[PDB]
Amino acid sequence: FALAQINADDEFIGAIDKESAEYLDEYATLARDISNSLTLVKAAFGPLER
Amino acid sequence: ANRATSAFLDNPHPVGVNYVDEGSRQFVAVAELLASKLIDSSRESDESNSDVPFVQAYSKFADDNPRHLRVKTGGKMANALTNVIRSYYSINAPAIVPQVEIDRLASKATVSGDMYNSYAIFNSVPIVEVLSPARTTVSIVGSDRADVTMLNTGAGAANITFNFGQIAETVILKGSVPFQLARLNQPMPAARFTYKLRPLDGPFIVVLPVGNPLVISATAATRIQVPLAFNKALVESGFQTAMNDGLFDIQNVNYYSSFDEFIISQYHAQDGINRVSTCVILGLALQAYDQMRRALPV
Amino acid sequence: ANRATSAFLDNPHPVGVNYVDEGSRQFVAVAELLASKLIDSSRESDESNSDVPFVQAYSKFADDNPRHLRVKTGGKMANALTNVIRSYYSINAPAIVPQVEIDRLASKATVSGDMYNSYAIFNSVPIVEVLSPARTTVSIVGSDRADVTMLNTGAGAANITFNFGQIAETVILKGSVPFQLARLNQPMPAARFTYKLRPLDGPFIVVLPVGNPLVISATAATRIQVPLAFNKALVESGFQTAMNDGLFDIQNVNYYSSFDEFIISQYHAQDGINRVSTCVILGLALQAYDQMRRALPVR
Amino acid sequence: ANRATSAFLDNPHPVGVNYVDEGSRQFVAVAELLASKLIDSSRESDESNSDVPFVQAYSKFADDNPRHLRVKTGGKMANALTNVIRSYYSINAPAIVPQVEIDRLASKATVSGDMYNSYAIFNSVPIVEVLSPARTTVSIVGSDRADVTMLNTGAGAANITFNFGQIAETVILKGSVPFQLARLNQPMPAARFTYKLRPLDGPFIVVLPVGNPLVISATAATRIQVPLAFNKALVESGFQTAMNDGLFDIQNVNYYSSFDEFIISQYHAQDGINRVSTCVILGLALQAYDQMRRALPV
Amino acid sequence: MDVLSKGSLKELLAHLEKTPLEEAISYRIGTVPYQNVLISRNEYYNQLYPDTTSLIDGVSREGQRNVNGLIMSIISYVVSGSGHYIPNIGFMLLRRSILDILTKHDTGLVTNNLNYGIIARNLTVSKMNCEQRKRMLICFKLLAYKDGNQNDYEIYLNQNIPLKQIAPNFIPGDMRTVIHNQDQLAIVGIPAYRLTQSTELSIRDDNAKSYKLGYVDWYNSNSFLRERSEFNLIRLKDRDTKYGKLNGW
Amino acid sequence: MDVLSKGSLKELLAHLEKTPLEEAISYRIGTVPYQNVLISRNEYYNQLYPDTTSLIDGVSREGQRNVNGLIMSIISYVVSGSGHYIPNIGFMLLRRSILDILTKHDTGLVTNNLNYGIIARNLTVSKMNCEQRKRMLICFKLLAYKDGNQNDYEIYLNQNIPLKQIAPNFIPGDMRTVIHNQDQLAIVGIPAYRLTQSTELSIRDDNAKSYKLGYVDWYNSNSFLRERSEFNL
Repeated sequence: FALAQINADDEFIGAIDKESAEYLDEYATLARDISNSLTLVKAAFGPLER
Repeated sequence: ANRATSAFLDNPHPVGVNYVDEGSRQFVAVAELLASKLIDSSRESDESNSDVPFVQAYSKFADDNPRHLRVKTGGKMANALTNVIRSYYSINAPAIVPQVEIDRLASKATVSGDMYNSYAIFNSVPIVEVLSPARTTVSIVGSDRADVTMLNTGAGAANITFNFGQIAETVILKGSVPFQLARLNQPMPAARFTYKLRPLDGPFIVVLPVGNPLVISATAATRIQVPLAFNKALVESGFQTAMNDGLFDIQNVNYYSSFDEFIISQYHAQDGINRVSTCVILGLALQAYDQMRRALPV
Repeated sequence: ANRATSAFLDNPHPVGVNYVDEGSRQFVAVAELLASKLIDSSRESDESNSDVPFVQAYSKFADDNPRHLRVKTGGKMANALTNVIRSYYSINAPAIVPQVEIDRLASKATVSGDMYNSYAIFNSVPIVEVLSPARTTVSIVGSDRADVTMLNTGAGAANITFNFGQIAETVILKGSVPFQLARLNQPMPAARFTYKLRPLDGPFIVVLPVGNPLVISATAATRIQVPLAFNKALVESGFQTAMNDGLFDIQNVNYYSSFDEFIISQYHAQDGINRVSTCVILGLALQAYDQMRRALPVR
Repeated sequence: ANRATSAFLDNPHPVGVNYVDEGSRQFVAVAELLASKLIDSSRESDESNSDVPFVQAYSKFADDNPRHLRVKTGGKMANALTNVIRSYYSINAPAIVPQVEIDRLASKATVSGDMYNSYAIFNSVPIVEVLSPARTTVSIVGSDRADVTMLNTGAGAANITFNFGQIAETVILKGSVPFQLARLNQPMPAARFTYKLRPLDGPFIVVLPVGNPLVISATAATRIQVPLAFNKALVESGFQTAMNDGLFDIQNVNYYSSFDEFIISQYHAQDGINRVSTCVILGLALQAYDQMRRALPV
Repeated sequence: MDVLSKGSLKELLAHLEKTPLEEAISYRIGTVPYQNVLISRNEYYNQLYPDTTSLIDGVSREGQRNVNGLIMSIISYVVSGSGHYIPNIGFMLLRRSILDILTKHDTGLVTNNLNYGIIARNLTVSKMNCEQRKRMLICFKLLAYKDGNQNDYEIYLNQNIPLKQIAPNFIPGDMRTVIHNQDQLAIVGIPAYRLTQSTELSIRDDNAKSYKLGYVDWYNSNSFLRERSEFNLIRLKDRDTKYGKLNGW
Repeated sequence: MDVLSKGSLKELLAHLEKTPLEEAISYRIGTVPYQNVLISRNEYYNQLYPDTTSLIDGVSREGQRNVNGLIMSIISYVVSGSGHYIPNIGFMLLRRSILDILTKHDTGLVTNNLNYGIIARNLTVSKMNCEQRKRMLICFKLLAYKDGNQNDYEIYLNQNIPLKQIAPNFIPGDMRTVIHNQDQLAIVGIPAYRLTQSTELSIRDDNAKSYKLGYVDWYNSNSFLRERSEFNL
């Protein structure tokens, strides 16, 4: 009944959405941290016992 | 007219049709991956003078910590790996391992059970038939290197027909003395020591002069698609281990000296392309069996 | 008397009786529509220097994202289309595609399974039989254009009976020299170069004078109901592709040089009205096959 | 003995060795793409009652605006496309187009220039040799459909050898009357109308009974890798147009009825796989020539 | 698909009670069962791939009009998901449930002459997997209990050593045995491994993977019934109950 | 790579002035030309690809010890980028510039007996592109005007009509002709971005493609590596 109008004209510069593109690129940085952190913990601690 | 054939190409028994789907293929891949770490854990144990690398590798493989009381057997993975090996060899062997157990074991490590990533070269020499006229003796012996001894006691030279099949890619023939070989309906060249042939070209005729016997040594190369993890040295060792451990003792089955002979014999059987895929998966399973049993003898 | 018949009309092998329902007809139409998108996307990828349009269309066709080091073959959709094509050709070919797979693939795109919206013209010339007297020789060569060579060695003129069947609509006869042709029990007309004939009119008699041989060239046109998406050029290209790949290599089947020959041969056999329906679906399937392989080639 | 060979297979002339690099391949692809837009824009101009769509297409193709008092020739792109077509046909052609001109014309649009993205089926039937014994006459007529007429005058049945080359993929044989055909050293089957053959499977023997002549109709299909934009209907039209315009009129060359015969004949020449790549680029250029000249007649 | 998803004896017998015989019978012509054929597998090989068609494939085949074909169509539906072409059976028989045919004398079908060894051989028991053999053995036990052939069923198990080890343990007249049974009979399900949209070589394996991939789509489809989220919307008659008993058990 | 980069007649003549004859002669033993061979092109075909070897390929080939061999080695360097194996020419001759050999009598070389038709056939002029042919005609004109054979060069051009259309418009010994020349002679230049790292079927096309792709890397790094060895000489 009350359906708000959503306009994203200011968000797009032509066909490029700057905010979405920059947000997605940060996952590549997170991938580097995950792999480096896992390797560093494995070498420092080795096999674990309980 | 006498007919001579290779001994290992005679009557290939039907292979099993179970455990060849995507789920079971990843189970064999996981077993190969985890058995490799089991062997590599022994080397790591020596460096640190501790058994904790081996405990970690055994626990992942067997879902249980090793105990000093009992002999290490490998647990459920070892039992599943042994049974699927039996099923691959013969159709008569039962398929006793449930799918749910294969499902659970295949989830231990991340792998793709794709058996067509790479290729391997198999060196068994297929001689389907050697046709010789009367008053001549032909003896075929050997699989990796086939020695064909031919003697004619007749008055004149005899023609011997060689049939190498249609599967092998390259066959090299080396004679004790220079001889003449040519395809059907082709002129015969000067005597030469070494011939390179393609079995698809057709039957080959060899002139056998009267006198001293002529012996031809044959070597063959065949390419069969195999997974990237295939290692022929480990597969061959696993084949001998399985035969000695009584994993192939089933009724109405044939026995072979090597996995090289086993895979080529099924290839040359009728509708043989069906058997090649199953035999390749068996080879990867034997590769895992060789590493697992060397780390945990029973 | 001596009897001569066209080579391509002899012994039409039975066509398959599977995958002819509405659900399977929808699957073939869906495959043809999706294959056309696949070939157009590959053109767009070339013009845009980007693989996005092709990956976009391959995902819809094969339900899988293309990955490097794995050969692109068309996914499960290619497996179903190739095996269904074999079943249409011969009744000896197995039916190995489950009904669950056909229903799933038929739902990918919205399209009608109608195979009788439009029509097409086929140019194979049906010469069912040519009956000649003792002292004459008759030879028939060709399918699209049939040349009948007749030589008379007897003392007098001979009569040759021509039977063009009942299916073809019009037959145009052109002779190397003027000749006389008339229907049964009809006075012969003056010698003419060309004759326009209705095959339903009946057997036709040709007077063959003593002397140099007379060669009659025959062209025929027939109307068969086909879907609107039918394209004769694409169907013929797919037929040769299916032959080269060996999908038509089945036991106790007959081989034809063109799809025009195949559809006409099945039409003239008994229960040909039922056979021609299956052949139309095969033609649309071959059109999808032709577009699929040209987009995804193998050396 | 007598030997019969197809007319179009005799003496293929050498083809050009220029404008076959990556930069020149893109130019031919650019010309085809821009020529197609010329045809479409003319249709749009006629429907919309405005010359604006045609002016844009001509300006892109010819680098100049159309003029009412100047003949529409296509500009420098048309001259370059005409000259490369002459060079492809024969090695004796001038090949005078500069590399700077070719490179600048390939920048008008972005295209890969790959000539192996797809395939095309060629229907020309290659009968390399028909070997017939004495008292038999054999005649070969036609290229797209080859009719072989054989008469046996001698006392008994004669054997006739057919050679279809090693390039064609499949060959269908149809006879006026049922006949027997078999490979070398194979038993003859019962007579039947239609035979499907693989040309690589050696020469074929045909039994010719004494009496009425036997006529065999041959159809063949060969697959040659072509770019995705290849269209056989447009290539055929361009080939006929180029001959009438005199683009193929060079000394010491052979003339063919169609581009189908041209490409197959060059394939069957000694080291013919070198020429087949150049012939495909020529076919694409003829496809651009047909569309451009139909839109801008001269 | 729905029959292949059942993973417990209770669910399998419950499904058979509500499923009529017409679901087992297929009305597509199919092809003759035992033939050596060449199929196309372009993902792996350029040449045609030899195989032999069988009755336990997922595609309908032509079936014999005798009672043997009807039982063989029921088992193939349970183990493969599709039945065979046996037309003109009749309204009276087709409206009965699959369990009624296998277990009840009031149907009017006589099956006491059936030979379990011949039926197993015609169904290619050697090609069956562990779950498929367990499902077929369930059908054999229900038939044996209907005909009073319990002794014959036990002797047939004694002859076949692998079948005895995997034989399900339940008395076909007591519901307490069905509830206790913990055998896993699922053929399709949610896969723990990596399942890809790739073809398989054999007809049986390729057709099985189609059901496996179809079940995943069915699981996320709107037709699937989610007990955790929509238990109240289910009708009371067909709602899941702990004290669920088959009639007469 | 430097010689193939020149795109004007005055650049090409300037380069030949500073380049010794040593750079036009290879010390690699190579292979005999005019040989029908089968090469591997696996990007396109599974089978071996027929081709014929030639002197104007980018690879060094065995050369003859006569004057004809030395002139052919010079031209091959200009049109293909590599010379030929002619051993023990002489220290004094190898120090002279390429232009000195072609246009000066102080070198001690006699080239009056050269047949321009034979040299063109030995260099496979039928397989040469327009830029390569123009470079070859420049070397012929320089040799002709040194020997007083201006008429022979013109008569040779009359016989070969296609070569006459692309003949360079410069008269040796006249500076005005070189200044106003507008010829384009660049076999290798900064590539258009459309160029890809893909193989070509022919031996000549692949070797020319290799020079084109490696020009950008050579342009950036040649100066420092040359200077690292040139200093303290």
